[PDB]
Amino acid sequence: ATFVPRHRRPYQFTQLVQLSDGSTFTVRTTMPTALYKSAKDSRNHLLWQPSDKSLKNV
Amino acid sequence: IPDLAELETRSALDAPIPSEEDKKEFRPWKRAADRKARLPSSRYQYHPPKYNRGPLHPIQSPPSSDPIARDFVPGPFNMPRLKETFRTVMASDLMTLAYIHTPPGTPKKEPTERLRAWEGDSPYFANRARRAPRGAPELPIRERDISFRNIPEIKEITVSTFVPLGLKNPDLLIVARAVLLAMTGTMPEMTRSKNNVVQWQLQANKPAGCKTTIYGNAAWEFMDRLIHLVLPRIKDWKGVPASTGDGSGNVQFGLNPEDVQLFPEVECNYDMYPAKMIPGCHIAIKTTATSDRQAKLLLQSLGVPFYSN
Amino acid sequence: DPRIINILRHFAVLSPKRIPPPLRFGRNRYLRHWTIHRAWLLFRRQQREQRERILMQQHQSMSNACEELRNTEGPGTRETGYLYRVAMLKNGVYGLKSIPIEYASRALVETPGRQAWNHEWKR
Amino acid sequence: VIAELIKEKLAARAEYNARQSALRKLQQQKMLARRGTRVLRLMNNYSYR
Amino acid sequence: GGPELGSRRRRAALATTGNLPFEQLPYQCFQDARKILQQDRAAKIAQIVKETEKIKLIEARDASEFEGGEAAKQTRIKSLRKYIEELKILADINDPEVKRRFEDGRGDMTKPVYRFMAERRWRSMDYKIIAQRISQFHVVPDLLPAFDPTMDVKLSFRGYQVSPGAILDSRVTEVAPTLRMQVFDKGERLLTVVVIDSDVPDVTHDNFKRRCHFLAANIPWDPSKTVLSLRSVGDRVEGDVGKPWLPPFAQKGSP
Amino acid sequence: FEESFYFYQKRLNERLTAPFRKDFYFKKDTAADLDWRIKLKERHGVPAKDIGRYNPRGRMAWNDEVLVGSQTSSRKHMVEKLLADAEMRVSEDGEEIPAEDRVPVEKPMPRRTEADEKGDVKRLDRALDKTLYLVVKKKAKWMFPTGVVPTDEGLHETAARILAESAGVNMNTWIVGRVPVAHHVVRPVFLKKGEKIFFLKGRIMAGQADLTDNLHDLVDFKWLTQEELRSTLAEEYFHSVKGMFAER
RNA sequence: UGUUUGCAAUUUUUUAUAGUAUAUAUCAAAUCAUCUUUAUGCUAUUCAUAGACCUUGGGUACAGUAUAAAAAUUAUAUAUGUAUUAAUUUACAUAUAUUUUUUCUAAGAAAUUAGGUAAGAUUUUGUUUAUAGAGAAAUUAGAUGUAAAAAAAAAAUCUUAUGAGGGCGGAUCCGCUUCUAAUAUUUUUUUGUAGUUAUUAUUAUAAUAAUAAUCAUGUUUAUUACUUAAAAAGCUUAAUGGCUUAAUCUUGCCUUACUGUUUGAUUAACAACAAAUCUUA
Ligand SMILES: NC(=O)c1ccc[n+]([C@@H]2O[C@H](COP(=O)([O-])OP(=O)(O)OC[C@H]3O[C@@H](n4cnc5c(N)ncnc54)[C@H](O)[C@@H]3O)[C@@H](O)[C@H]2O)c1
Ligand SMILES: [Mg+2]
Ligand SMILES: [Mg+2]
Ligand SMILES: [Mg+2]
Ligand SMILES: [Mg+2]
Ligand SMILES: [Mg+2]
Ligand SMILES: [Mg+2]
Repeated sequence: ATFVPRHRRPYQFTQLVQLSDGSTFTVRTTMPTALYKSAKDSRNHLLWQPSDKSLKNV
Repeated sequence: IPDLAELETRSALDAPIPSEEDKKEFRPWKRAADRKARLPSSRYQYHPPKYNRGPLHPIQSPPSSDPIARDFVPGPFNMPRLKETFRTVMASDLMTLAYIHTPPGTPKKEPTERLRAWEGDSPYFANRARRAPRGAPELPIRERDISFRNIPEIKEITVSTFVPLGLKNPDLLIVARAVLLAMTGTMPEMTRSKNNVVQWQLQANKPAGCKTTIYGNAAWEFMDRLIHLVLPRIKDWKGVPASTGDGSGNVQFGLNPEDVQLFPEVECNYDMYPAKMIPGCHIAIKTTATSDRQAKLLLQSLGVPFYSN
Repeated sequence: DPRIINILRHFAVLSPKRIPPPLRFGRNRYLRHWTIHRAWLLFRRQQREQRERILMQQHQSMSNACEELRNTEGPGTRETGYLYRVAMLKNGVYGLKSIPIEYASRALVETPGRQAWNHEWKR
Repeated sequence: VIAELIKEKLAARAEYNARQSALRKLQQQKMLARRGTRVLRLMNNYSYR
Repeated sequence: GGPELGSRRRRAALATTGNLPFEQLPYQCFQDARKILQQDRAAKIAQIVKETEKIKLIEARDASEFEGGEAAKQTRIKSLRKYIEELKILADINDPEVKRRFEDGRGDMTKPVYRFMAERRWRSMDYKIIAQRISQFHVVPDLLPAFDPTMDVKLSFRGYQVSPGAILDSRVTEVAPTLRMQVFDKGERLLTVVVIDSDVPDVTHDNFKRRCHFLAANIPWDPSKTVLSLRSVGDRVEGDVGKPWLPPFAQKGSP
Repeated sequence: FEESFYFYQKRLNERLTAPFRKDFYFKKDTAADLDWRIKLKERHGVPAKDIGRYNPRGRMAWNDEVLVGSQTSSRKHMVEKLLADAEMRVSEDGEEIPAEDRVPVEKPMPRRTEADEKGDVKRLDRALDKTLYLVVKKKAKWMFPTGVVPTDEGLHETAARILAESAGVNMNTWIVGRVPVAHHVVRPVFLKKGEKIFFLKGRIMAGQADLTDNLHDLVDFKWLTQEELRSTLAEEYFHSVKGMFAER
């Protein structure tokens, strides 16, 4: 008699994510924040944007 | 046509869509209220059992896709933007970047037995046991070529934390379990230590961590949160080491507690965890690839920088 | 303790004896889900065949190009197969700088940014 | 028309409970006579037990 | 509000709700899904008309034109026919009412869609049981060298369904049983029923012998027929009884 | 059907997932807590902002489906509710902000840009949901940037040089490798010399094409979609490159 | 009215009707603790009602973009402000508690439980690759390959048959035996290797040929079958043998680790006897 287990999943919300470029997309997460603004991300990082001079400080 | 005659004529799929006047009279909330009674129950009262007792037991369980099943998980709620990205732009770039041409009439490659047999005239060779794997004691998987039928993709991700100090302070394990809960959206499973070490105060067979596993869309979303919100916020981050790789298409790398609290799910309620209790983690990205150079080529296609190590 | 009791309450609602029970559908409700589950898995089959048809057509266009190229004498005095043998080389394909990170890092988005495209980019 | 069906539902249940109680009555009666019976048999030395 | 309408819940729901076909219930996702399957059924039907005509051309085509000849012409029509039989099932395997109609037993077994689902149902539970009985009771190889059943057979004695391999009292099995058969391939055929006792002890030679307890041939059957009473194989049902029902029996002491 | 199916599944997750514990994310009697409790009551107890109103418990949990023509499942309605829930409704002091003094959040940008409205075919911010292809006119036939392969270079070294000699160096481009993704053959006229064109794939990440001082006799350029190439490129030129196209 | 509220959907059984064994309904049990107040409360608005912003309250709302019309409703002891009435009656408002709704301090975070039976799982050791803290030594994740539309036909070699009750002698036993059938074997004589999707070529969207892909009507975390040397791990304790298709592991329900008598063996246990071991009814 092998047990048939049930899934134990917490409440998940639908969240809007606004990157630093002003672009937006929707995700699925456990945090209740409806809009997540991101000031620092891959769109504003020199390791991901090696050809962006605005972010280049020499 | 006689073939069209054998089809069902009372086709419900070929019916017209509903009407508006009849849609304005459809009020499920008013039926129950205006009924002033409870409808009799249906005589069909099969319910999935808590245990599976065999393929021939009178009471059988339904598949997990059945909504009444106990294993049912509601389906997709959205399309991860990183799976759509890969399937839309990158899949053709890997297929174009990694392409070797086979002329039309090239005979198929017959694989050779990796556990060799003794062949010869010596009478002893007949019943000899197959030889051992040449080189390593375990056979490594052979690399499949990247073609329009084998595009390496991401399958699942395992996050784990090892907290040996939890044996002294049991609160370190409750907090570690709540971070992996919010970081992943799953319920982690506690792990135990397996070796005794007196210098490290490590006793065996005692709970000393937890682990999660997210599949399908949840794994693609976790990579989007990681590649684009977490890793860019680590101070003086050089990249994923180029040494990572188990030789079978899987990538591993670890984070610090100062980098686990950068996750939007952990930094929103950072004040609900005691101080100096948020742990680090080991993240194992399991891909459909078949080599270390294919898995590294796949992560580069998703925006993962590597540094020589 | 008060902060840890709050964690334990989060694990209590996730207990197998407190989580909501398995669904109970009537017939007309069970058949409506069976119809939705049957159309979703059909929609996925259509998206799959389409997805895989285009990949096979891109692959055949590559094969027809690399098959002609394999039987081209030139340019000039270069012998048959030269360009073909130079196209099949994988130099730098499996290194660190294979795919530029400015191209892979730009994942899709539901709505564009304040500046969708940068026409003023200079070398 | 729904009250009639419910009365038919209640009647079928109340009817069963009545016939189910009548059957339980007879069972408890048969168990009372069986557990009360005493068969004394001639075993040996002209003794009964 | 009579029993002819169905269960109490139906008779009760059929009077407290509206008269609207199940396929027209104005639910958002139920209708969007209905449109996906409606547009797919029209694509399968269009494919049946395309492969149907493709066979006419191949039929008119003389074997001399085929590189393999008549052999290569039949292997190509055989594959188109099978492909057609698969599209006729896929054109209705997504219909919610075809599923309801089948689950209610009101399905037309003269059509491939309902025979396809009847066999699938049979091969889920009842086939695995009969398969296990054939092996554990050694019906194979004793009676037949190999046996893979392809139709359902449920026998009953005086209205009481008996489980496969059950020990039945001699008084119960004194009358001929009633077979509840179900075939899953189209057309009419003639069946032959044989009841054989495999463990008749022959003390004279210290071995077991076989004994027929019933034999009948020329029993016409179609996938729409359900019940067959072996008592009525001569008068009501068309057939040729070679041996009427002999009450099964077992002498004392034998297994 | 995707919008209806997601919404249909987000409500099944309401009936099967564990409840939401606000005490795990908001400290009692604070600015965040009071803001949550106000907007929670307007949703009638539903902690989610994109499934309308539905209670997984009670005598009404069976009525989880919406009817035809329901704006609740649309992608425009959920974004409206996610933005209406991001505005802070309680000042840091703890008092409700008036209905007029509330700051609306910056709304997302539209999918169709200005170029989509004007129809500028020289713009790369047009048709953002599709793939754009660079075709150039040579003093006149529209085509892709081509050039003869010298005895010194290969196919991938010529394509990189031709592109710079055809559209400038102000484009952040990436030749996807050395393999040609398409080819076009022009048979010889027995006479005239035939041509065996081999196309390599390229991706542009930033910049714009420039036809000033080009070595090849190029006049104009434009960035077209797959449906537009079919009307601009020749019938034989198009039949040979269309196998290289993508889904979008 | 147990069972999800729009409608004959699991298994067996009871009863009733029609019917001559079947058909439908119904009942019970098994499988499963799904939570159920049709509103009595809340919310918005308006008015009486003081009057410089108050109690108490009377109406209004018309519900698929479902709704104010239930996001979760119990009960009690003490004391207090307001008001009440023939009342510490009532409601209100708190504070102090005690309470049911099991629904909020993770046993699916713990214990190495070793026998019977049933189901399920099938390399678990070591080695090795990689992996925040992490080091010689801590945890986690990995480490074989194949197949999954479908065959058809002719002969030969045996071997089997409670197949033809085959034939000839001494239906069933024995010796000879012909035929048929089945498994296996041949590198055997072969035939076929499609359809679907697309590509290329030709021909006038279709036909033909060639090439490539193709287990897939199915919640890809696919699934299923076969395969993956030896040693090692595990199996109450040494060593040897054995088990991986169970004798290991997991889970459910259990206590046959039962009572009496008894068979045949250990080439007539230990080169006797006895205490023993295995086994049958
Ligand atoms: N899954 C199958 O039934 C199936 C059938 C035949 C072949 N394959 C093979 O499997 C591989 C691909 O598997 P797949 O086609 O099943 O992948 P898939 O992406 O369609 O399915 C995997 C996951 O993606 C989700 N998903 C699919 N479409 C979605 C959408 N529009 N929005 C949100 N989520 C969505 C699915 O629900 C599932 O969770 C290929 O090799 C393919 O040929 C799969
Ligand atoms: Mg798909
Ligand atoms: Mg190991
Ligand atoms: Mg180390
Ligand atoms: Mg044991
Ligand atoms: Mg047990
Ligand atoms: Mg002796």
